[PDB]
Amino acid sequence: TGRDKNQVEGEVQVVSTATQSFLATCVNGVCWTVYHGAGSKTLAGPKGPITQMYTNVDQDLVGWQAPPGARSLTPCTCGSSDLYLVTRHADVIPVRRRGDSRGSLLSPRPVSYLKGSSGGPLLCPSGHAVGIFRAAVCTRGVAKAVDFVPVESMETTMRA
Ligand SMILES: C=C[C@@H]1C[C@]1(NC(=O)[C@@H]1C[C@@H]2CN1C(=O)[C@H](C1CCCC1)NC(=O)O[C@@H]1CCC[C@H]1CCCCCc1nc3ccccc3cc1O2)C(=O)NS(=O)(=O)C1CC1
Ligand SMILES: [Zn+2]
Repeated sequence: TGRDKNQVEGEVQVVSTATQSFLATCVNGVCWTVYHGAGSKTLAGPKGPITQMYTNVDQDLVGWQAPPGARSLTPCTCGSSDLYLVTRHADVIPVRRRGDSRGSLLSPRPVSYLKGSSGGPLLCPSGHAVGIFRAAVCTRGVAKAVDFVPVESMETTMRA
């Protein structure tokens, strides 16, 4: 009951910087984004200037803490090998699971086609999320496999 648009996904947000543009995902009431994108330099959001609360160059994980009361996604708890990757253009593609942090792409495409989609959260067909996109893997510019961080790893950083 009511009128609304773009109801396909509500846990995915879009953010653009002065020289780079990536996306962020709300997980466990905490917004997570890629660190190589923002980097040490801070970035102004919708509320205004903010300070990075979580940082990790080795894990390429960074984000901010949000207040409770907002819907959040959960880790995958159904052993779903097939996962869908969210792209900046709202595209959907099935990906086979070939490792905890590394997988294989069904359709081989150039890095440029999959460029500008960092932060795209991967959600299994059950509805739960497995992690977020981090870096693309290619031999001569063609991406055949993809690497992403699991949600469990993010929890370890938040605890510390
Ligand atoms: C195709 C899209 C990918 C998501 C994406 N990430 C990337 O492009 C990452 C960041 C760089 C190199 N890179 C890749 O994935 C490369 C590509 C091979 C040809 C072009 C580069 N492959 C690449 O390493 O492949 C290796 C092969 C084995 C697995 C994979 C491991 C790489 C992990 C390191 C990624 C990375 N992390 C950082 C953390 C902190 C500070 C700086 C970092 C810089 C990093 O790198 C991206 O779009 N990044 S972005 O900054 O433009 C953001 C705005 C969207
Ligand atoms: Zn699931």
